[PDB]
Amino acid sequence: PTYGVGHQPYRVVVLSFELLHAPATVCGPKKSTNLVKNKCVNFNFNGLTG
Amino acid sequence: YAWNRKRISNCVADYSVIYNFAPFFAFKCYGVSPTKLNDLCFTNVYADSF
Amino acid sequence: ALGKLQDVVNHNAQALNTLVKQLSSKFGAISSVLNDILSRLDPPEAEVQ
Repeated sequence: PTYGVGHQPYRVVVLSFELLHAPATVCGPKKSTNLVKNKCVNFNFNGLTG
Repeated sequence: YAWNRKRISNCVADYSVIYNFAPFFAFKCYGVSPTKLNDLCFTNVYADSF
Repeated sequence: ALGKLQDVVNHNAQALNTLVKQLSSKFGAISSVLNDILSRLDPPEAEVQ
């Protein structure tokens, strides 16, 4: 504990993700909306916006 | 040398709480925005702790 | 016999196909899709991508 900053123990956690190349099982808190047919809409499917 | 790897899958992640209580001096993201994590879906999530 | 006219038609279609193909190129960026870049990054680095 006596040592100054730069030698003190630091806990490091690395979060690693993959982007869109497989079916996703981890998602954000965003609520699902109903589906609409035959109309121009801006949709978000699993983080893919179109 | 023997860093712990935990797989994260089949959960909905709220990243807001990580911000709400934080002792983390460094919160640096490389491939994704910190604020946009709530709006995205991911897979192949791994947490590496050392 | 009619190779020359067809060749011209082929070139035009091929040129359009190549141009269309170029949309699938990352060009040194993280992704080739603009929507993914907007959805994943803050404006200072999204602007670069």
